[PDB]
Amino acid sequence: SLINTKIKPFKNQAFKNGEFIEVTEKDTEGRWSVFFFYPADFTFVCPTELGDVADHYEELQKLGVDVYSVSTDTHFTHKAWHSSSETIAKIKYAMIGDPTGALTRNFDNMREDEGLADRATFVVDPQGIIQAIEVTAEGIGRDASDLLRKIKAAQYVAAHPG
Amino acid sequence: SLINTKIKPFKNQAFKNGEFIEVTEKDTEGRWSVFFFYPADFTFVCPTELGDVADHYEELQKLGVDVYSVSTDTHFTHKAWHSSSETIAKIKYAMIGDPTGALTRNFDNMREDEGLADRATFVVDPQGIIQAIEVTAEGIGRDASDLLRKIKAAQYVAAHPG
Amino acid sequence: SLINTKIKPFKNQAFKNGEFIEVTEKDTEGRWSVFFFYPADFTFVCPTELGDVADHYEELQKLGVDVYSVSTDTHFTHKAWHSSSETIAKIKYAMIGDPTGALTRNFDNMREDEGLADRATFVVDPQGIIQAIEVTAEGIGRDASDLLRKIKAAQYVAAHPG
Amino acid sequence: SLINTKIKPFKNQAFKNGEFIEVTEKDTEGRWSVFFFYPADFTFVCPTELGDVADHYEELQKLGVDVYSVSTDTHFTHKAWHSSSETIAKIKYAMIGDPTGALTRNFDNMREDEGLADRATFVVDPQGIIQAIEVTAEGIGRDASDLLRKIKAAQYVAAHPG
Amino acid sequence: SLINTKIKPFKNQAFKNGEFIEVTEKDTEGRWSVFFFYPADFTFVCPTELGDVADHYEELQKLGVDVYSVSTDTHFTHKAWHSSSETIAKIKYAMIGDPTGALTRNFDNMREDEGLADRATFVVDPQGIIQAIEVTAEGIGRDASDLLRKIKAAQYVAAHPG
Amino acid sequence: SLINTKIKPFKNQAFKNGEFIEVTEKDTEGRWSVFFFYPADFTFVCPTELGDVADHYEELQKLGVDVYSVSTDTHFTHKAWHSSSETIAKIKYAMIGDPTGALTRNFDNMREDEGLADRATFVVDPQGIIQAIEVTAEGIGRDASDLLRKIKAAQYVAAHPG
Amino acid sequence: SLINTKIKPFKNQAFKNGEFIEVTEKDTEGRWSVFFFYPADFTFVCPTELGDVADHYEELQKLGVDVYSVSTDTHFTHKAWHSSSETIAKIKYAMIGDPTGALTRNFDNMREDEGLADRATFVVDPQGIIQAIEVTAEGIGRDASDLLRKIKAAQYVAAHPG
Amino acid sequence: SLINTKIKPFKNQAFKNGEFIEVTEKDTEGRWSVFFFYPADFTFVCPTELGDVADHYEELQKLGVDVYSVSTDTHFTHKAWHSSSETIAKIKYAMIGDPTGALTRNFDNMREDEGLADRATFVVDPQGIIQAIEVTAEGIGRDASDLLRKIKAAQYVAAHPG
Amino acid sequence: LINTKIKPFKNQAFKNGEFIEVTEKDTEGRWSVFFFYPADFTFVCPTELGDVADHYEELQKLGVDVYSVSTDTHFTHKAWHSSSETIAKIKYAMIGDPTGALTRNFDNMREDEGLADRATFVVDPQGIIQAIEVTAEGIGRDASDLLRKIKAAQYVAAHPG
Amino acid sequence: LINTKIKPFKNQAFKNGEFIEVTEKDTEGRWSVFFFYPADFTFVCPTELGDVADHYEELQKLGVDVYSVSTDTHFTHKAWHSSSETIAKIKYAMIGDPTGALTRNFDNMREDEGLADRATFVVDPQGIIQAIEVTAEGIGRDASDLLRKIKAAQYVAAHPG
Repeated sequence: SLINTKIKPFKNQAFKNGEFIEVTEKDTEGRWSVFFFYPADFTFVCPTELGDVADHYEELQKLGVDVYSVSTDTHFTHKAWHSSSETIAKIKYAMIGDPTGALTRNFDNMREDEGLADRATFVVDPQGIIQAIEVTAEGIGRDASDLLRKIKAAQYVAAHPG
Repeated sequence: SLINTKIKPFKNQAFKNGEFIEVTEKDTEGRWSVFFFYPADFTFVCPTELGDVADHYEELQKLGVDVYSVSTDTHFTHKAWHSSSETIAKIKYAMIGDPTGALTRNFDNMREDEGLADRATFVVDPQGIIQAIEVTAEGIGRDASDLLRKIKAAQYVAAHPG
Repeated sequence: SLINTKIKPFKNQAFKNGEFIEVTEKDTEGRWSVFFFYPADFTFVCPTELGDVADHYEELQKLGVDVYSVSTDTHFTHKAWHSSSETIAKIKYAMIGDPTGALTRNFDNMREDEGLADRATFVVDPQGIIQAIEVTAEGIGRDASDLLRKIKAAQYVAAHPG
Repeated sequence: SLINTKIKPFKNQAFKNGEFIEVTEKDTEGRWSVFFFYPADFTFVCPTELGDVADHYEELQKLGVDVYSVSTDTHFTHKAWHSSSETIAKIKYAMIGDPTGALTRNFDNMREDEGLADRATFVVDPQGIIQAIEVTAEGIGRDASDLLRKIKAAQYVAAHPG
Repeated sequence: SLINTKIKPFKNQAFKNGEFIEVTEKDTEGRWSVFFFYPADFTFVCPTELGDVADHYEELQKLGVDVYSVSTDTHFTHKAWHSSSETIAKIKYAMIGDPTGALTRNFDNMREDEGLADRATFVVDPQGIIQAIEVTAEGIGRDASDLLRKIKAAQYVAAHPG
Repeated sequence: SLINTKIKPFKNQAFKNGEFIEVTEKDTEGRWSVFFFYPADFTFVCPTELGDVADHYEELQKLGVDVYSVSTDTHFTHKAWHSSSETIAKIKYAMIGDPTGALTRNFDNMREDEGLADRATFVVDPQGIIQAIEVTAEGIGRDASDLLRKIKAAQYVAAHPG
Repeated sequence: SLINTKIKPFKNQAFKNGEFIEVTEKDTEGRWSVFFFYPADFTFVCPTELGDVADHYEELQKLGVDVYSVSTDTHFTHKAWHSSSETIAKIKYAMIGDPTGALTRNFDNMREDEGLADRATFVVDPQGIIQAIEVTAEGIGRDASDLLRKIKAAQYVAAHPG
Repeated sequence: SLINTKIKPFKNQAFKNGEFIEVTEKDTEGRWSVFFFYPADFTFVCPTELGDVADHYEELQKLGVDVYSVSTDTHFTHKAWHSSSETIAKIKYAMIGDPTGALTRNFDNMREDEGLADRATFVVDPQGIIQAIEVTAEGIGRDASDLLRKIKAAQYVAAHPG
Repeated sequence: LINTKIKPFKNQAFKNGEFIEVTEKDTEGRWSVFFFYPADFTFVCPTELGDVADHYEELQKLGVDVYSVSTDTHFTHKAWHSSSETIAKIKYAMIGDPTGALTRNFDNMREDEGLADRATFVVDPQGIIQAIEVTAEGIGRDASDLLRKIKAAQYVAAHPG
Repeated sequence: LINTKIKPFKNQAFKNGEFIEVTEKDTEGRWSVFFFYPADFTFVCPTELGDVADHYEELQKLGVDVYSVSTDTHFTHKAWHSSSETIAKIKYAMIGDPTGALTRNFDNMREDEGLADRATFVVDPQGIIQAIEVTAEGIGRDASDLLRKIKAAQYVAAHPG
């Protein structure tokens, strides 16, 4: 699958704490990154998954992990949504917009018939190698705590080969 | 160009004051239709172009003309925008979501670069034949009156062939 | 569509009050241009659409805008029409002949069925980028004022990007 | 070449004595037809060639020959030209318009780089078989009297095989 | 992705509590299934992941869940391993051999250059639809507890749409 | 058409007043040329057409015009015919044999199913440009007088552009 | 090689003692045939070859062997050559004319760059099978007596197989 | 047949008396090699074949003949099988593991629908040429003594050509 | 080609003084050994061919059959059989394959020489290739190892599992 | 193939007791007769081959050369030459063509039999095919008519026009 492969290049606008930033594969370099994809902003689904992440952001920032949530929504939408849902408001990590689906497709995570990304979370090590993958159907939640457990395990393994 | 061609079939989710509805080309047969494409919801630009159309919904509706505004945003976002923006709130016409970009592409009006539609308006007669096309860049705005003048001309030209 | 694309190179014969001239895309570089396509010369329809443009040549010329009307008629016919019709006589802008239909086809505006161009107008900025497209069927006419409004908007949008 | 081959189908609007008629291969059936192509109406070339034909029309109509002059000009133009040049005014035969070049191309007589027909005259017998062909460069005239001489010879041969 | 897609047909031999049986896609029809893939039998990594799952085999069984561990080893090798390791001896669920690697490739889970399946688990509903995916690199264990949670969650979402 | 196009390279053997020579496109460079094609030597049709041209061979010679009669017969056959017929014996111009049929096909003048050239004459200027074409079916003679007229006319138009 | 292959269908005009006839593969069915190809009529080379065959034609006809000399000249030229040469005059067998070159090509015997057939003789049996395929370059003659020997030899082998 | 062809490059892991090693075509260059393929480790069939080869391995090593038994099982399984079977235990030659199936396919010896190699032995000389390609179906055994005879015979022919 | 079914073929050949035709049908319902070699009448020793000769009466009693094959015609085999004493011992069909079709069916052609490689194929009653044996020049085939494979093949056919 | 230049080739063959290699170069600068036949050792009469034998000393005195060809190997030709009395008279090179390349160069292959058709080709010193003669079985080639064509070909080479 995509496991154990290096992420592909990319150029996306995002929303992070009030300001609009731009992101590329360059920023992922040397760092541990988590790409958290979800289908769409402003739906009626519980914004709970993204909240769990936000709730563990401080703990992740401590581990030296960057988080990018991704939807095929424009970064503009992320802004308006970040100031509507009280859950979303808690988000301090970058909220990437992928209206061209290019980032989503780089990760083979596009629901082609919907123009929306699937619920998938990727863990990329400092070298750009995808080390953990998780995808679920609408409705099956992703545990932010299991995500942490794996980020730690990944790093331990990166340092204790064999 | 698409001038004088029949519209390709489609099926998209829409927001029509309160209710989500499914629109297809089947809904357009028999009526005069107007497809008002635009870049995106929740942008910092002026929702003027869309609001103005609402200002004439009275007349248009009188003229047996329906209005389908289209963006590659999901109908979920349209709803959250409709009831979060003054001008957007005036809209009583169906607000189509085209996250797959298929409707947009049938109208050859996609910024493959951004994943957003361009500022374009289409007049479709009851037979589904495009009678008028209008496309402008960011900044040059569309004029609601000019649109109505055309629709009237279009309706008239139909009455007295050649 | 051709919106936001650069015009393809061309070389056609034209009539400009008295003189026959050769126009190319080289003539359009640096200026704002307007390509006014129409079906044919000597038709029993109303030369109104063309005459009106002349009515605004004053201003347009002020705005540093040139006008190239185009039909798949030869420049010979344009001359015989210019000095045989009142309204046509007001024309001080270059009248292009496109008997090969190449210019028309670069603008994807040909009725392959008839060998005549469709009622379409194009606004091209100094870089050769189409900024506004307008196409209507027989009967629905184009409005000279609306055209000027766009050109002004187009010129302005250029001045203060985004 | 095209000699001795049957003409291909066609549908063209024409101008004949004030009224606009339509022509097809059907009308050529059972009759002797002469397709007289020329480049363009309203030029500065001497309209003399078409005049010679007109001058012998009565004599040809007596022989049971139909004449169709053809230019890639619209039948509309033929009308306005028939009432401008005093020579053209003499024309009693149908003046076909071939703005789609389809008729011109059926006879392999299109100057593709110009969108105009070449100076060619074809003689089609009652069965649709091309029996005489003549093409000349701009400037070399066609003798209407030689055309007659050949139409007669054609018919004599049609009746005196071997 | 493979999320929300239907598992493909397959036919493999497996070892299940002392005996050899055949398993196909038809045995999963109507039940919930877990496809647990690992690289190889008899390696030196701790068989903790497969032990975890054995410990919960009763929970999953009460829940109408079938477990299938999969490696590209033969079923003969599984039978043997089931006797070497005390951990592997707890396993009561079916151990599928996949030497042809077809079942593994169906799940796009093959490390092609090693001919071994990656560490990936798939939760499949009674309709053969993949509702959850989990894949990790060597060293990053998979918790049988998190899998149970996700399974209950999937069973819940299938019986409480909203 | 072939009108106004350049003749192609060719190399054939010919009979010219008692001797055999070679003719190529290089012998036409710088001169006016007439390529007179006929179906076959020794048939029963009257050799009037080739006699006509012989009668005017002096006119054409004074005018700087070369005559080349062409058939798909060999040059040996031409030499012989030049003795059978009294008419053919008048011929002083070159008689080209074209058994390979290449010269004939260059002029797109081959009756493929008979392997004989059609009755066609080509007038070529000193630059190798075809200025006049004449083709007739069997029985319809070609007048050497009309050919002279056209030639003078061509020579005139080349030295009096307008 | 064409040895041992069935001759192909053909239809040519020929000159046989006084008049013109049509020969096809049908005429050869049931008989033994000699197809005698030669380059050209009226050349300067003595018709010894054709004459020797002529001398043995009574014998050949006894053996039930039909003869067809072939060249790319027309039957017209054969007639003229026949009634103008001592040797050719003796010929009482059909002289096929092959100006389209099809028959010559059927026997793959064309000198393409000359448009003339090569000096080749083919013996064809009643079933249409080529049994002797003597071919020689210019200058290397053929012997009628040797031809007769081969025909007798072939006729014998057909009577006494193996 | 692969007889008389050079073996292809490969790189596999193997189990050779106690530890794991890497074997490539390089290791075979300059030596005589026996590639002994078999379906699978731990199956129920007695390892008589592998054991007989083991019995004659001292003799084979005298003759300078290297042995590599191969199966699609991993080297891990070979180790476990080796230290768990009387017969397998005797083996002192390298036991190659071919889970990707590449080596097996190199020798076109794969039972594709089973993912297991067929029972085939290949004798390869110092230059890499296959000199004896014994292959048998399941049940049809192989004799080590006969293998030794062939190797001696092959070694002789290399010393005494022709 | 191991475990595949032989293809259809039609060649001329020789068998004890007379000419016959051999097709897959002759192998249909029978057991067979297709023994390919490069060429009749060469300076190389017909050892292999004489070898297979001796066990022929025995193979025949097993309903088993032998067909030697080369790209020489059947006519040449008849000549060789009545000239080389080793070859004269042959009582099995000597197939001629001048078009190379039979040889290529078994993917056993040296394209650069128009000759078949030294290769033995054991085909069961259902036409499946089981005991295949191919060796380079100078490496001999033990008419004894072949027989062992044939009996093994028959035993497995009769006693699966 | 009339009036075309022969192609390059490399085959093994026999010539008076020993083996040699023949290529187009051997024909380069020489005159040649390529005489194809179906097969050595068949029941058909080697009449044609014995025929060409007799004029060989004569052809040789004309710097002319003869190469008989079949898809049999050179080894088989050596056997046939030392077995058939007719064949024993042969002193010209007997080319072996088991791959069929030489035969196919001259477009003279019976693909369905892997054997060359009965066909004679006369090739001049520049390698151009002039006197080509091909006949079906039973129709003989007159070693006399061939010679006549060879001399005619030499005469024309020496005296154009």
